[PDB]
Amino acid sequence: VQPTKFAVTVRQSRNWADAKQRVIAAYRAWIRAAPEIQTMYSIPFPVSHIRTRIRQEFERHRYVNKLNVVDVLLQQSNADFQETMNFWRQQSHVMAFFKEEHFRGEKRLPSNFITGFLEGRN
Amino acid sequence: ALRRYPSGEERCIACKLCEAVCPAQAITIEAEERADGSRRTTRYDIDMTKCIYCGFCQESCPVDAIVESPNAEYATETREELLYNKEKLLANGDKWEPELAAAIRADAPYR
Amino acid sequence: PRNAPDYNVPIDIATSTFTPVPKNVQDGSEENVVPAGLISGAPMELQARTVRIYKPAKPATQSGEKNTQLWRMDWDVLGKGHRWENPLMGWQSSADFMQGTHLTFKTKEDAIAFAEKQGYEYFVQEPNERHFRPKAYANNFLYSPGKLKHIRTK
Amino acid sequence: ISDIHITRTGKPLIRIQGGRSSLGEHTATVFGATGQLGRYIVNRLARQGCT
Amino acid sequence: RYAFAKGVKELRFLFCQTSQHSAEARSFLNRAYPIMKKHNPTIPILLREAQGTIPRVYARYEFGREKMESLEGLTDKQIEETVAKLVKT
Amino acid sequence: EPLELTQAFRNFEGGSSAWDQVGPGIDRTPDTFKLPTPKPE
Amino acid sequence: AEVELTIDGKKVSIEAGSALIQACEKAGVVVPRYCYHEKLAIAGNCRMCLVEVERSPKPVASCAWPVQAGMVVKTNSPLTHKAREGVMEFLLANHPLDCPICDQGGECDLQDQSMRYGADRGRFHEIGGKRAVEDKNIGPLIKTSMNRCIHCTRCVRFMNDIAGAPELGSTGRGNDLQIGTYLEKNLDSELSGNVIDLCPVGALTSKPYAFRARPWELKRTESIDVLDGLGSNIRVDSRGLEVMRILPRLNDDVNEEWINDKTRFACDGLKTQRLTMPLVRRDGKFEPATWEQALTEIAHAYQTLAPKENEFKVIAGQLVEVESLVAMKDLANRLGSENLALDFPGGSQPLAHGVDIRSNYLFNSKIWGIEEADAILLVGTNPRHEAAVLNARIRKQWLRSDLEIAAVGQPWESTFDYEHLGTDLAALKNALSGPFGEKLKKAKRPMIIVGSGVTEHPDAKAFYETVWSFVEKNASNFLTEEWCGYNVLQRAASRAGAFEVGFVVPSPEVAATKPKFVWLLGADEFDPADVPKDAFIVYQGHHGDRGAEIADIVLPGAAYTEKAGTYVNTEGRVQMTRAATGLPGAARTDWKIIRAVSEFLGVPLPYDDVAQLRDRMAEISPALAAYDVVEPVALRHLSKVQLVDQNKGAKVTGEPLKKVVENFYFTDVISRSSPTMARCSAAKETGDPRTNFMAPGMEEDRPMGQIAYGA
Amino acid sequence: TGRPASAVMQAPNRAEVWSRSQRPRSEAMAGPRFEQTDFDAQPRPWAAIELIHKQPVRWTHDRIVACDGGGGPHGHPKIYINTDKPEIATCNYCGLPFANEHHRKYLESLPQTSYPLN
Ligand SMILES: NC(=O)C1=CN([C@@H]2O[C@H](COP(=O)(O)OP(=O)(O)OC[C@H]3O[C@@H](n4cnc5c(N)ncnc54)[C@H](OP(=O)(O)O)[C@@H]3O)[C@@H](O)[C@H]2O)C=CC1
Ligand code: SF4
Ligand code: SF4
Ligand code: SF4
Ligand code: SF4
Ligand code: FES
Ligand SMILES: [Zn+2]
Repeated sequence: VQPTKFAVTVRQSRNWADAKQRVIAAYRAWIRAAPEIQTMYSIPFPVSHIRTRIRQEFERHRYVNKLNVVDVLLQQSNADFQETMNFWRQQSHVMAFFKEEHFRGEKRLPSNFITGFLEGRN
Repeated sequence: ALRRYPSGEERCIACKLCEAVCPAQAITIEAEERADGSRRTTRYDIDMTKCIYCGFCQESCPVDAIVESPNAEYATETREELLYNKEKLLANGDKWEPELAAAIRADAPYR
Repeated sequence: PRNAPDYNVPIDIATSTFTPVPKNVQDGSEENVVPAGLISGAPMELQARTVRIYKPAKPATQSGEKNTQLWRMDWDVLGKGHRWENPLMGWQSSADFMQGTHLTFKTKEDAIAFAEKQGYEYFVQEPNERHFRPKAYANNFLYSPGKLKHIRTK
Repeated sequence: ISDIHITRTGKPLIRIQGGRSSLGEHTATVFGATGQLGRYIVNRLARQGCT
Repeated sequence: RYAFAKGVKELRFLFCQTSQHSAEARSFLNRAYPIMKKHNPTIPILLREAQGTIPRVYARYEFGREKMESLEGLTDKQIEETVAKLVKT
Repeated sequence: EPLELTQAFRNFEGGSSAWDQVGPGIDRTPDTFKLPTPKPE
Repeated sequence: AEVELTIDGKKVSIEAGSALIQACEKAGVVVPRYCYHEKLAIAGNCRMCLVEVERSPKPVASCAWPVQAGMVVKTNSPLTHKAREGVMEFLLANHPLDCPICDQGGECDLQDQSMRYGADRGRFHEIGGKRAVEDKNIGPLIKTSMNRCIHCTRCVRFMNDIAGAPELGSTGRGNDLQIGTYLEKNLDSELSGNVIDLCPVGALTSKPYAFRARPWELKRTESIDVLDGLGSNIRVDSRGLEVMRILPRLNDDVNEEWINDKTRFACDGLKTQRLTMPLVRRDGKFEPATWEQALTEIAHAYQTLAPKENEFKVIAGQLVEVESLVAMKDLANRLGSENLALDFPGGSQPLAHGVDIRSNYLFNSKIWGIEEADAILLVGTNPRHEAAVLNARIRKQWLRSDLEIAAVGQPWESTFDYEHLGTDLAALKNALSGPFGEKLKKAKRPMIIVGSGVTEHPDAKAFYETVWSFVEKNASNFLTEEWCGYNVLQRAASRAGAFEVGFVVPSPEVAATKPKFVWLLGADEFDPADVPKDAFIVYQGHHGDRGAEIADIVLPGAAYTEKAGTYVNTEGRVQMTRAATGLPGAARTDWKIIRAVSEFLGVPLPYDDVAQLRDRMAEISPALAAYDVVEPVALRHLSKVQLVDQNKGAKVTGEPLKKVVENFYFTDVISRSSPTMARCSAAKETGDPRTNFMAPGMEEDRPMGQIAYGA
Repeated sequence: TGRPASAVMQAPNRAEVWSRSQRPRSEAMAGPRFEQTDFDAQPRPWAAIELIHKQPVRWTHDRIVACDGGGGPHGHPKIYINTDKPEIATCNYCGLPFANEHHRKYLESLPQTSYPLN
């Protein structure tokens, strides 16, 4: 806020009820900003595709049961959110977040044993 | 440049002191016994796009084999021309030897 | 599923053709263990690869034991991508970003604790210890009641 | 699709699949690569470590 | 004390050396193995031990089919009957 | 893209001396911060 | 009776009769040394380890001084500082300025202890110059630069006391005293390359290693040797793609700081005859194929032939790990086959010893057991050629005790004196009923050691019955709580691992079936009768050799330096290699080839990761999960059902025991492709002692030199 | 990729490689990168192995001979060479040949020597 546009002072969560509000607050800001993110970096994907990525990022950490670890993830989310909504990231940075735009594909690991073996460890 | 003795034998004996001290890891060396059994290099490369021109190799060499010539006018069209192998470096020493000996002659008392 | 490889793990931007398929990625729900590997920023690959935890043996070429004092953590070399010959210069290229990295620990519980916290697979190699036997100079000159059996030369 | 490609004339190409520094094994000539389409074939080959 | 069915390719007994578990598997093998190896002499009866190993028995059937049975907390007589199921048909 | 080095980094850390080269050093705690010692007898 | 002493003001306790330097090491005190080595006799000649001892006027050699009840030792006094500086000055006065050209540089104890304990500058500026000494030819393996010699005596003491090769010595006197053979001759020990490591200086260096690398550029991987059955602990030094040298690491249980010459010098064979891509033979000539193309032709040729039970045969070679044998046993069983054979004569037949009890085939008294052995009988084994580091362990106990050795089988030139009782099964029975049986009966710690060539003998069933019946008759001597007297010695790294997982042909019925499909799992010493000519041969391995050339499909596998593999040595110790380099070309991990062929054969193995295969190993044998220990055998007495009861009625031919190693240098695929082993074989045959015999260098009749190594 | 003699000869004064791991120039300077190139313009230093063997044997009566390359501080570290074997002794730094006068008749008898002897 005061230092720069989307700056959030680093604070610990008081309890699990406090943490959950921040996590939902963080998700709400992210998926709300998805229309702006598309037109601001000229992303060649629909807001639906972008918003799915937001949920998966939040779902990788759905099973965390440690309060200190949540505070770390919340601070990372605020830092990524600020550097996105401020035009500090470049199209290369945001585009790299979408795993489909790598010339070797998104399925960058072998499907099963025999496809990886026939190609040579993937 | 890579230098010779007055007889024309290579000064380099593959000690690897210049490869170890190099602050930028610009030198790559391979070596075995030569056909006559002499300790000599088979590969002596300097990546001139990694080299920071600090003189540490020239300071570390016990035989005065690797030296920096006074030459600075060798800008190239392609980056590949700045990957010096042993042939390029020994040719440089052959061409620049009278300067190399004169520069060594003047400063060796301080080295 | 009892050491089954999870062929459906999400990839990250450092996932390459040389990355092995992991078994167990941290989720932040493991009991009693800080999930550093979840928040470190390190690629998924480091939870798929195995580190070796060992005391380096004394070199056979020297008597100094300075480098055997500490515990070493090292990454095993993969089948593909560790080294190959660059066609231009003959240099040795690598796709293994861990090839020149090692970690030093005062005790192996420390090394194990760090490895569990990051989520590395690890293998602990215990150090072989010398078997003590007293040595005496005077044993070079023991009286032989019988055939000498060996002729000593100082 | 693999670490081995055998060419029409039989050459075996043991290939290390990767990026810029990898070994694609193919040597290709592309006539008229300075036009609109030549940049997409040259780019695809070179970034696989092909000559 | 009889030869097993034609399906039995091999038997595998895994046990420990200490008294962490019982000594019933060890006593049973002390007795069973000589006569079992006797009546049908061409069946590999592998006795493999290791510190801390829960007692088990494996029976290999045709085409790589196996059945395992835990011998923990089991007296030798029950161990004797546990093997009997794996070998008679 | 995933990192790929044309020449891999060469770590010469293994050339560290097989013998300790510094030693334990010297104690320089002042006397006003070392404990007193019992006198003989 | 550990006495109590003071070193540098801190108290240490150690056994009486121990050297002071041993107490300093126990106390953690670092003492410089050159002549002293823990495995050699004390010399006391270098003068580096002089320390101050209370009530002693002269400074004292801490390697030779005995520990006493109450001595006080000062290792960091001015007197000790002055002694080390002065001794280092004398060591460097005549030492040649050769560190740029010396191969010890960067791993030199003279350089490290000069930096640590000596002065920074020298005071020898004599116009008369330094001593210079002529070089010596002592064979093809050891390059000599004798000016560097500091006269520690380590190479003489090792070669004489340890290796049993009294050809190295020292001639002359004073400053002109010179180490060498007084007359130029090859050093005939398979343990000779240990002097290179023992040498503190670069006076004795490896000829094949000469000038190739600096020590700081080498990745150091601790691993296990697989060219022998002892599993010697080794350090593999590599520079990216290339393995450059093999060094021994300390394991007092198995190899005791030493390795043999083939273990050391066969590493150059790892880069010359290598299988790097699949080959499909066609129109009588091998042709390259993809891995899909090769596995398809296995699947097609399997269907076309439709093998029945035991028409699928697998032969395992000497360098095969347990992962490959377990995955291949799972595959062969799913094809109906129990035809699992080994690479030696009679390997395709059921073995005279069984595999039901681990003690049937293992070295039961452990390698460490030799340190306490009172009497040893060696049946059908030349231990110098089959287990050389274990052979030197027998000499060491023989030198320091009243240990009696006898042998039944082919005589060999031995490093210990032994009583040759005969060469056949008749001689074994006479021995056990003769005077040496009396020696065995009235001895604590008796040992009977049976070679792996007895297992390949036609009378093998009568040998194990003869031996074990003696073990049972004289138990409470051979079969006690602290001791097992019966031992089987494996010269190959894979045999005990194969036995552990039951990788053997169970019955003569399986042995009788003539195979249609034969899988050579790294097999190259197979008999040319266990491989029928009209069978589809598949070779999987790392080296193009005998096995690969007669095959229909060649699959490139991995060598021991390119994989983490599980190996079981002759005593049952489970050990794991560590990969130093990656796979070359299009090669694959050996167990993954078998797992990949199983999908193509329609019987996909359950395991996809090596951790799942390693769980399967514990189900077959749980001791395979315990690395670097030897799990004791609980039911030792049960080694009578298969060694006596099943072996009671066996035909006896009386044929002599044999020599399973015709030539030590050529034993496996790696050593047969080694250019260095070729020089050793050539030099032994022609008696040439010159260093440059088939190597680069000037020679009198070769003034232009030559680039070739190994030719 | 090379027809001219600069593209085949390992050096102007030596056709053949002088170490086993040395890449022959004919294979090294082959491939697409050497297509439209002047080969005489490429760096081709003279082989040092051929030049050092033109050096005549420095005869001496003393058993031990010092060699530092002859530049004083401009050479190599001073080493001492033993000439007692009946052969030409060579400095391990600079390759200079040395021989004792005791061995002159046997060295003159030799059909061919590594060094000219005169
Ligand atoms: N683009 C399209 O929509 C269609 C294209 N095509 C074909 O596709 C191919 C590639 O198309 P595109 O890349 O768009 O074409 P461009 O016109 O963009 O490029 C054509 C290429 O031809 C080279 N070229 C033309 N004339 C000569 C000449 N006389 N000598 C040497 N080189 C010459 C040009 O080199 P330089 O730059 O030096 O002139 C250039 O690299 C061509 O064969 C074209 O005919 C056909 C149907 C549709
Ligand atoms: S240039 Fe000098 S320092 Fe480098 S290897 Fe040659 S002799 Fe040693
Ligand atoms: S001048 Fe260049 S090559 Fe020589 S040490 Fe400095 S960086 Fe390395
Ligand atoms: S032995 Fe040690 S001090 Fe002597 S030249 Fe070799 S590295 Fe230098
Ligand atoms: S040659 Fe080496 S090991 Fe032998 S006495 Fe001299 S310094 Fe010691
Ligand atoms: S170590 Fe004691 S004198 Fe050499
Ligand atoms: Zn010289």
